[PDB]
Amino acid sequence: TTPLVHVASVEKGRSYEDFQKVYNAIALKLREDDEYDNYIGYGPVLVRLAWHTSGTWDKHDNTGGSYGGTYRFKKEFNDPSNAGLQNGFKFLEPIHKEFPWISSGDLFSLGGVTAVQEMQGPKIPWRCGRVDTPEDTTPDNGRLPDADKDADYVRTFFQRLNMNDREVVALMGAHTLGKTHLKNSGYEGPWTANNNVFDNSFYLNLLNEDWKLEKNDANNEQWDSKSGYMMLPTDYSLIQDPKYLSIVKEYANDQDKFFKDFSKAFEKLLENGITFPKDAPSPFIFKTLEEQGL
Ligand code: HEM
Ligand SMILES: [K+]
Repeated sequence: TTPLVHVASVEKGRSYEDFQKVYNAIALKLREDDEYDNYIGYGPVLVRLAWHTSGTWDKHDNTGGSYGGTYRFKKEFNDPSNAGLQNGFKFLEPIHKEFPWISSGDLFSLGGVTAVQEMQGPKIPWRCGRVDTPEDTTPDNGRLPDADKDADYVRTFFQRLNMNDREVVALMGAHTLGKTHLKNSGYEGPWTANNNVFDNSFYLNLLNEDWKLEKNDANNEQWDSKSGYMMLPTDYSLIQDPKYLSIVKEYANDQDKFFKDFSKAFEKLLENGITFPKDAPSPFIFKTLEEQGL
């Protein structure tokens, strides 16, 4: 099967203003629906949705990826690895209803960008142009990562997404948001206390907390700290591996570096598999509600 080329196609007549309006709608709803998940808000689940819809990509044949917006199809929607993401999708429904012109891929990815920025994270340049593809293009389940593995697994896994050591450690920093839910993944607990604030706390906790390898109620091992935080075996592997450890220490000691590196890696993640024409508009950098005085 010749590997497909997915060329970005700007939604007819749309420009920055249009997308800023969608961003604002998402941001306003994030502010409004703050009760979700014990007052954590929808920010974290939206970031996870953006990552999962993009993370199915395979550099070898360009299958999966954010372009097609295939999460809308049952096969992907029902992927066990996506348990819980239905919440993010339900949140996006009113947004898509108001702006029916935006593609699913653009909406899923924009939701992640909006959530990160609204949660005081770095600005993440974003490009429009993803086009909805048929149900038959939906990637099979099993392309997202397992959490009960080690550094070797993580390193190998991310090579399929064309991510190097630095990009992997930076991307994992997204765990500074939200928490694991036993019912969804078989893991329970937050990585950080301020889990709706995008900062480098994930790295600081990993390095400074006293972790104990314990078993949760789902009979799965996870690292727990007296402070009430947790780390998946894959998160902990970042301090077990010498190469990953140096980068963890770097981000734990440089907030700005983490922000810049995460911004680049997250945009790359959300753009994998997409060919942007030379005449395509430059990446958009949306203003937060706060910057707009809204
Ligand atoms: C080896 C890689 C990774 C593994 C094994 C992993 C695993 C997990 C697991 C098991 C959960 C809990 C889901 C639940 O129970 O609701 C989770 C949540 C989450 N992950 Fe990851 N993750 C990985 C990489 C990433 C990356 C690259 C990002 C994004 C840049 C990310 C963002 C999130 C966010 C924001 C949540 C919180 C969701 C919520 O609170 O609802 N993860 N991850
Ligand atoms: K945090």
